[PDB]
Amino acid sequence: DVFVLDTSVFTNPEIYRTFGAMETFIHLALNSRAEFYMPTSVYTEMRKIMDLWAEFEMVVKIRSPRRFQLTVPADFLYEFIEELRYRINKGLRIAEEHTREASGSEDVGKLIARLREKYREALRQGILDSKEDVDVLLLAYELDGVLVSADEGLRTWADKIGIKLIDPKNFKNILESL
Amino acid sequence: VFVLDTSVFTNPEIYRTFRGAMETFIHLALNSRAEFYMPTSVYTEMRKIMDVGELWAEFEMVVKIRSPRRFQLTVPADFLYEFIEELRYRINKGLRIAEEHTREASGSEDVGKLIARLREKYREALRQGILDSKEDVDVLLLAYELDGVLVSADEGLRTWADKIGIKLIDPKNFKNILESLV
Amino acid sequence: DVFVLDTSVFTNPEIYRTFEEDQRGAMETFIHLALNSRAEFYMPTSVYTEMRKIMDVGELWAEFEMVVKIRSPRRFQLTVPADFLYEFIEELRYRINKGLRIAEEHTREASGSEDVGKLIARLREKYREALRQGILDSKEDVDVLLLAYELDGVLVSADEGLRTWADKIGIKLIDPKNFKNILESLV
Amino acid sequence: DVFVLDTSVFTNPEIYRTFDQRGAMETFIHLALNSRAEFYMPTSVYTEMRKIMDVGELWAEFEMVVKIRSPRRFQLTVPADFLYEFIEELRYRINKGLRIAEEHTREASGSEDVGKLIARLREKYREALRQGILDSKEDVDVLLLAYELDGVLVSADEGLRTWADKIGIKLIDPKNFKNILESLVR
Amino acid sequence: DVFVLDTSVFTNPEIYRTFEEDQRGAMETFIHLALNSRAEFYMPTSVYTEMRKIMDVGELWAEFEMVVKIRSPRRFQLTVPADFLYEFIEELRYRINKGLRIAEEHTREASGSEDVGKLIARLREKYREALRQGILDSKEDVDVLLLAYELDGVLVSADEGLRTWADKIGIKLIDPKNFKNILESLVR
Amino acid sequence: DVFVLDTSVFTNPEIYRTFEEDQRGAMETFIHLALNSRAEFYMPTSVYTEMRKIMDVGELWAEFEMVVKIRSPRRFQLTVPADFLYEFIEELRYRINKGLRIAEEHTREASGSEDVGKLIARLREKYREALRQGILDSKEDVDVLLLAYELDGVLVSADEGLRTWADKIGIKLIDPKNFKNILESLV
Amino acid sequence: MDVFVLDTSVFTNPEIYRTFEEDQRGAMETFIHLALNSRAEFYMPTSVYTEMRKIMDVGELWAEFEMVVKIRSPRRFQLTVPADFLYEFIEELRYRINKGLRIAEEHTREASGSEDVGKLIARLREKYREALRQGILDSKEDVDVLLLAYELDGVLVSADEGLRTWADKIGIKLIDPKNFKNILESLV
RNA sequence: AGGCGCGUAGCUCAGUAGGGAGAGCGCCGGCCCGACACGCCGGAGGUCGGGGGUUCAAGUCCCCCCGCGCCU
Repeated sequence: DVFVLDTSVFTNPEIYRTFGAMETFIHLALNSRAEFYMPTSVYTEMRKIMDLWAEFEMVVKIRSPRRFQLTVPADFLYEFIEELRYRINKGLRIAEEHTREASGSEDVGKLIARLREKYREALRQGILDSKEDVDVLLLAYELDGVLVSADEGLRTWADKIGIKLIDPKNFKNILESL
Repeated sequence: VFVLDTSVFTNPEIYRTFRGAMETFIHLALNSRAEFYMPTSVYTEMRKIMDVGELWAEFEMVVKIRSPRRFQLTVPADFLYEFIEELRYRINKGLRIAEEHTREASGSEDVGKLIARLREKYREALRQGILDSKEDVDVLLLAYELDGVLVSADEGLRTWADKIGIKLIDPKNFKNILESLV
Repeated sequence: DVFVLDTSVFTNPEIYRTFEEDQRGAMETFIHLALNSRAEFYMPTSVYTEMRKIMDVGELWAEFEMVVKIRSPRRFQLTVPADFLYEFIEELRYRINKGLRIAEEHTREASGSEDVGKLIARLREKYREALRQGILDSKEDVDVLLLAYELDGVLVSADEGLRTWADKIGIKLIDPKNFKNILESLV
Repeated sequence: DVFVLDTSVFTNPEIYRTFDQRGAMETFIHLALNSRAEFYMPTSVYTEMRKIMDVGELWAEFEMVVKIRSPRRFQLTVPADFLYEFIEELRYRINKGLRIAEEHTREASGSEDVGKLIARLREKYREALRQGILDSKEDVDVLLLAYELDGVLVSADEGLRTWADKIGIKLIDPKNFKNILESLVR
Repeated sequence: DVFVLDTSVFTNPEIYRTFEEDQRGAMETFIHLALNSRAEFYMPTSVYTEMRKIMDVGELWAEFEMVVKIRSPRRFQLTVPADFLYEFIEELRYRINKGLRIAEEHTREASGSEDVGKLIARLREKYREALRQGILDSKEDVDVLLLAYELDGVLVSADEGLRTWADKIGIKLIDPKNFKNILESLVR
Repeated sequence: DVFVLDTSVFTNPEIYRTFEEDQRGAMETFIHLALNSRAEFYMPTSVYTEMRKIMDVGELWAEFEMVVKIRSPRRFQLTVPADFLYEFIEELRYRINKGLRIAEEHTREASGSEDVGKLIARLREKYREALRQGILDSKEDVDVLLLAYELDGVLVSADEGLRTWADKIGIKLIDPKNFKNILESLV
Repeated sequence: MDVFVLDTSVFTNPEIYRTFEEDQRGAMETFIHLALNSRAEFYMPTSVYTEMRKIMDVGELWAEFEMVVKIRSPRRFQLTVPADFLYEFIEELRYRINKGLRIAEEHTREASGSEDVGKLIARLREKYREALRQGILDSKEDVDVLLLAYELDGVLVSADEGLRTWADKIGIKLIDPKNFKNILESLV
């Protein structure tokens, strides 16, 4: 199986505990005859995030999204655009509440982190956040492989697009059982 | 095959370019030997944001209110990637704007101005230059499926239609365009 | 253009109040304005039989069968998107659960209640509201939907479930209340 | 050999008898890993299968042999007569259910008993509205995933069987699936 | 605009009764109202030949050939759904079994009966009812069905088999008792 | 290679006599020949149901499903020539008239003669030979025809009516007495 | 609106031109008046027209026959016929050829014993011609009539049993040649 | 998700090579008795739940569908 693993399954506390952890993963991921194939943009974003790397690049092939030959359903974009309005409005309401709180009391160093967390939770959790996730979705919908990841939005979009999903907390056990 | 939108009739500028603008548009389209297709969502939004009266029963005989049939359409993945990148950039910009507004609100005693400024910044950073309403996506899909001209006024809709591959038009000359083809 | 008619176009009180003022005269004015306007009007045979079994206009059915082309949707050469069936079943399961729950509440209320005909009427009305409003309730609505789909015509209906599920397919929809005015202008 | 699976394969008592649910999962996996077949259960069916029963740590090994994915309904189509027949029979049942509710309420009027009669009404309503026809969207997912893959539908749900037959889906006897996997492995 | 005519339009005791009195003259007024409506009236050649074999009016055929376009369906360029033939065969099996049952009961009744000629007549009537009423029986029916299907025309017949299978196949049906009034309103 | 199987392949004495003996080893050896053939055998669901009604082995049906694929012919996407229906209806009319003649002859011979018990059996034989021998006589046969037509597969059946009406469609036919030897070398 | 594709048998076969004014020549002139007034569109293929001018002959009447009846080839390069049509044609031709051979054998054997070949030659000619060329397409003229009626979707007017029979198998509108006079008369 | 059992007179139930539509209990006409009671007889007492097949013959055997329940 061509497992299309994203960065959420490679660099994350839950991902690392379930599967530093790169060596313990590659102990059996390169085995079991499963040709993992990660996106190239996902690899670049992971490298920008955090990081033997040349050996980890010798198992999962960093391929291109190949969006030229790929097409997306119209409903798959309508459902994204419908949730985008709700997420943006929730973020705007959170910002308005933060401004109202700052009007009365003044704590910049405590309000800035809270506002950043609220924005990142209400506008980047539960939906496709970046282009590095759309690339993974397109690669999975093109290679017809597994879509091991941990993002709720990525999983709920891959399920709505027809991609196959395998439990991230079970990816290590699945790879070790094949 | 002109895929109309709400901007072509809700905007006072486009209406004045032509209850009178609707009648003139109906009379022009009913004799221009042309097809007009307005999505059901966009038409519902326009009818809930307009009260033209006595012309909704004549625009139905000129325009064709129908859904873009998203079940059969297939948007290119390149447009999705471009929209995702633009949305991520706009989300980062909106978060930065919200942080700046929160920082600036410390020294201000009138929330009625800071909140309004934040709302204006958000409605132009996260809802301009990209598709924002489901009606816009419906218009784009209806134009792409029927291979028509996405007559509208929003810049984000025009940019998305150009990226997808749908031929665009100019609302300024839209009345002139329908006048020549009549 | 092609107008796919329905039973609600001739049976709904408001629809035959915009169509003249009497239900019999409504269909006669429909014949008057549909023999004109140079348009094509279609109704499924099942819908036609149900509508003819609801009301009886007599000798006007002869003039009615002319302009309205009564025929089956030709479902063998027709197809429906799978997402449509998915969404219909998803809504239907919820409405079935709602109907079962309201039946339970009505039974528990009638346990101690004295008057029973009133509660039986309440159960009937609430059940037909919770299970036959908002979706495709009969295969007559399905026939109207499919005839509109294959003809690329405008589904003329006052039923809200029919209009909703025609929109979710991609069928052109008209506003039933003013349909006489889309008809009067065409002539 | 592509085998689209349902909840009923591991939810029905007789089907895992012809295989304990925990042991049945393991024997099915044993026979499915080396069957050289392609087992495809839908994602919504998988979610409801997780919700009805929980098996300890066997989901991890379940997930790779039994591929889990959505039917991809945007590229699939269903015959018009299929929906026509479904909604005709659906109307029929809905009516039957209304009559059952009327019967139970009118006989509950002079009975004073509700604790057993509510259960009887539940059973009659479920029998008259959800047995022999497609009820959940999970059934539709199994149907369409077998239709797209030209799949063998393995299910103990008689409604799923009789409505997959109307589509053209290769149907199988769920009581023979284990001894089918036997011969397939051999 | 396109009406496909069966034999019942001019031979059934009721349809010609609506048009006029008696089989003759009814077809005459039908012609009067048919060359006046601009519609395209059609009937298959087999149906025409068998109808002429049933009713043998004289010179009326001369002006009848002008209006009704006698024409066999182009069955080579026509197709019928698989489910249509499936349903036809499935129902016909039941009808054949019913006819066999009727035959057995009539044989057993005649085993102890004296007026065997009238028993034979009743067996004839019951067999004809059980095997040919409510279903397409002759190739005339199939020819009418295909002629209406290919032309996208309006089938006019008082045969319940014709109507109930034209409905299954997708042909615009019409009430044969109102078709004279339809001709009048098409003229006017 | 695709073979669309009938009921006669494993129920009619001649074919299952070529396919070994006892009719229970027949299916066993058939499946055998089918396993190492890569020949994609098929059977319609209705024919399989009638098979299970007529014959019942037990645990051989366990391995019957692995080689033979049972599914409906997908009649919604299939079409049949109009001339086929025309010919079928005309021949069926002839056979119905012959059956009525047989009935009205046996009634007359019951009028005068005796022993109606064997007379009924003779009437049954003559009627079922006049109406069902040499023509399509069940929807199972129609399903076999349609599944062979859609798949462009080989129709294996000793029914003379099935072969005769499959030839008129364009279905690759085969001698049912040679299917075993066909299967032997196809390995 | 209505187009008739004429044949040679229309004005050559005794009965058909006897429906018009008598004699093969006056019937032509009366048909000319009736067809000119009808405002229809009559046609006949070129080969059939040549066989007309050869088998029959009039002077200064074809100068008027050229106008109403439009003589042209059926334009056969843009036309097709069903495969089953040719299949049935050659199937029937095989039987006719075998029967003609048997007739020839029987007449040779009759001439063997009876030395009266003078009338036997005529009898054999009549039987052979009836055996292979009666009631079937037997000349490219008939094929041209068929194809000109098929391309125009017109009314085939002919007294030939074979031409009508084989036009019925392809979907050509047919008429009774013995009232075709009155098809035109009431049409005017 | 399915499984089993039973629908037979007014009630409760037997019946099977597939060769009868019954028993007990009811109701009436008889009958000892003034007459009802008891006994003693008989008559009335059928969609064998429905449809489809097979048979010479079906409540019986096969298929499907309803109802009643028990169901785990």
